[PDB]
Amino acid sequence: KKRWYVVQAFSGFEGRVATSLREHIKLHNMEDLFGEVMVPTEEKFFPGYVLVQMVMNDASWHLVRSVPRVMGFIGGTSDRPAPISDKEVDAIMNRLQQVGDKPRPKTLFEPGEMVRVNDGPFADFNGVVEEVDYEKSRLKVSVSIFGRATPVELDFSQVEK
Amino acid sequence: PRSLKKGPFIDLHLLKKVEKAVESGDKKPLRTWSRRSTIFPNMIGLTIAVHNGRQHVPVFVTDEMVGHKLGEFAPTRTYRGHA
Amino acid sequence: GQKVHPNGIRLGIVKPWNSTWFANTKEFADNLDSDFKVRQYLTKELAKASVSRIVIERPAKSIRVTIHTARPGIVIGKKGEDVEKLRKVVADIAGVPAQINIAEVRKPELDAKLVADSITSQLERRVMFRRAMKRAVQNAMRLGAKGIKVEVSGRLGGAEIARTEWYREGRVPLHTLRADIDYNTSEAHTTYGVIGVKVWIFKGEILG
Amino acid sequence: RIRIRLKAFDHRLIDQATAEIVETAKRTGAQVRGPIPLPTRKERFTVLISPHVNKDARDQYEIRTHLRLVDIVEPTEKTVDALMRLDLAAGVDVQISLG
Amino acid sequence: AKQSMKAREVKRVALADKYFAKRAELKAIISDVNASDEDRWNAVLKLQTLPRDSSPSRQRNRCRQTGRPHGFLRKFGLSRIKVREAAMRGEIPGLKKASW
RNA sequence: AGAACCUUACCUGGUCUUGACAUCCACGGAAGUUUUCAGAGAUGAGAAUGUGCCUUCGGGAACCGUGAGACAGGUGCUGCAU
RNA sequence: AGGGCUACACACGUGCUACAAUGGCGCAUACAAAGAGAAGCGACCUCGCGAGAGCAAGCGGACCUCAUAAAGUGCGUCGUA
Repeated sequence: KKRWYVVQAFSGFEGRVATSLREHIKLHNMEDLFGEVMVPTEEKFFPGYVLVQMVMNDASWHLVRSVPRVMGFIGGTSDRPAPISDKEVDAIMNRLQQVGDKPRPKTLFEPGEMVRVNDGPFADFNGVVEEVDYEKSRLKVSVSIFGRATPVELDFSQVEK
Repeated sequence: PRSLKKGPFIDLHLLKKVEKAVESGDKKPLRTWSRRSTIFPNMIGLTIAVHNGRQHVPVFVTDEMVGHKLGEFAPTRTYRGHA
Repeated sequence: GQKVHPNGIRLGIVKPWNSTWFANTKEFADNLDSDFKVRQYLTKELAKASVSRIVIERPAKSIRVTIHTARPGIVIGKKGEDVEKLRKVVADIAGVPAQINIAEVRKPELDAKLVADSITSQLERRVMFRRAMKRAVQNAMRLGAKGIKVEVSGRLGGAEIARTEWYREGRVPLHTLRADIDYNTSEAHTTYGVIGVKVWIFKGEILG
Repeated sequence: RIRIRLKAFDHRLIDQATAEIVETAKRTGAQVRGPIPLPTRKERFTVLISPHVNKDARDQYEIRTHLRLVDIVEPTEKTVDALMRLDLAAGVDVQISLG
Repeated sequence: AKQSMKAREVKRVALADKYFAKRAELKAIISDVNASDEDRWNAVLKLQTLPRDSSPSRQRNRCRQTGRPHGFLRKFGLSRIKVREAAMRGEIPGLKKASW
């Protein structure tokens, strides 16, 4: 049975830490002592901690701390470092490296009702967008104008999430 | 007629009844209002008294009746002649 | 059903609209319905108050009502007590922020609708219809109407055979589009049946 | 550029609105494009006017929706914001659109 | 129209409002050529199970004032007769008698 | 200015009776949300959630439930009462 | 819920399509106006003989879509059945 553990890396080199960790596993061939390795890296939460399915021998502990650009485990003590949970890393798994935003046929920025318009007349302005015309690349952001809530057809690039 | 992709139509309840009858091996007539129901291969042999608006008229199902619907064998209007 | 409606034929020229808003095909029907509701409510409420014309005007998701009434005092009641009360109910009816204005009708004898209403009331309280009609006509004339016509119809004096009678005074040109013809109607729900009252009041011709 | 689509049933009212908008634009900013009249929508309706029956008896109504296209070429900081204050005549649906 | 009819209409509308998401989904499933036969069958049966008044093709457009089924207009939500009256009164904005 | 269902007012059966639609109290329950078997369906029986605006606590306004009646309802007749 | 208003010896009213060559069919090709459109109009492209289907932009619209106007014109054919 392999339980989960938290590894701290130099924040920003996290995907390279994950790749080097998989490679150190397949070098020192303790293949039966490692299950998975979650190391996200957006163009990113959590952009600083690497989740490792593992068991605890002192050999595997020295292995993970001999992986380069790794500070150490995070637990109660450094003798016997602490597991956490499977659900904690579970959330990260879903969006580990899945196509998040970016490559989209319409929405370039989360609509909801929080955006700012700058590529137009609305100099340093923000408003709430109820409906949106992504198909025809149009937004109905209701910016506080004329003492009310009148919307204005804005451009996706013109506005900013 | 109905689209081939949609399949044949039979009322669910009617179908269930038919199934029950089959299970039993009984030949007592099943009174039914589903005139819109298509006849099925398993319904062959059964008497099924189809409503014509007014009364249930007994229809002994045959090999030839399969593709047809139950309402086809239960005429509603009752015209004898003008003289 | 010979005659064209005198208000309706003149909306483009000398008469204005009551409901005065723009809406796309989406929200138009709903708006109309709302207007109907609010107007109905107002009529129900301000029956005892002499009310001529409710003018609805909705800009920017907020309804502006304008009540034309002969006596504001009974519609307003105490210093913004009754008006305020009316407002919230109006808002509720609409589903938007409400604003009630109250226009004071100068010369209620020259306002046609008001006159009609009065006549109806008279009929209801069992006066001689003819005498009422005469009063209506005379009063308007006195007040400075270029002309007036009034017409009442059906079960007059509770008679079995219904008929219509009408009194004209001065000139009341209906074919002339530029004539300011204040037309309006009412209905007396008497013991013998309904008695419909029409009244045309010719203020004068507009030159433009 | 700010395109502005004025829509109304009364033409005079619309005209008034347009002028006002122009005025608002012109004091603050510079080079207002102009009040360009688009085609009017004459949405017609026929109805039977009898309560019961008489089909040749009819009234033909219409709603003339007028369009005014006002454009503003240079959106400054003062100009665009100004719109909020300057209140125009009622029953005139405006539709501003930057770019 | 009667009160009863109006009530019925209202009920139908309510039902439509309620069951739209499910019904639509079912329809989609039925349509989808890239799908299992059994699944399709189930969907078809499922639809049957749902109430009839849930369909939007059940509800008739009636006049919003009188409930008159015939002579209806969509823009106004009113039957011809009432529409005309409204027009005459000035109650429909922009609407006036047209000649050309 | 549009009857497959709906529309529909008509026929056949199956059903309801202060009622599908309103107002009023009394008092049982927050509304509603999801799902189960029988039934042609109407309807007739089950499992999960909630207690918001305020109380010298005899309780309330929205929204279901039951009984009493006051009433609702009628595209029923008279266009030769209007 | 199902049926009926869609019944059918018959009579009348109002229409459409015809009986043809001033035409029918085939191939090419020209010139409109006025409207509608968001639980909507739906290009292009792909598949289907076709009705359509799939994918899916542009568009609350002098912008995009419905949407190729047809009679016509030219060339061929049929030759009064």
